[PDB]
Amino acid sequence: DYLRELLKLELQLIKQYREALEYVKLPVLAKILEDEEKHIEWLETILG
Amino acid sequence: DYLRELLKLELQLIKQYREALEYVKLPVLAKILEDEEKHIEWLETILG
Repeated sequence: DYLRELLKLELQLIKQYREALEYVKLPVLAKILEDEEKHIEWLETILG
Repeated sequence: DYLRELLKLELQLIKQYREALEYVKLPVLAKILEDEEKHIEWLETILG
């Protein structure tokens, strides 16, 4: 509920970022997706 | 399409993060999302 839209969507964005990486053929996308991944991880761990 | 994927579907998150900011009472969410906003801005501006 609170987190489907804040993390569960983020998962598909990281995933989609890997698709767009190839189409846009730029390592910057991989760096953006990576950096986001850590923030997203903060939600997908939330202390634990 | 790539941008529909990593811009439109990004934007809703920054939106939903705000929806789920005040209820969650962690400034971390706004801080995370601010960063995300910049990351997404890269796509929407795609300057270089």
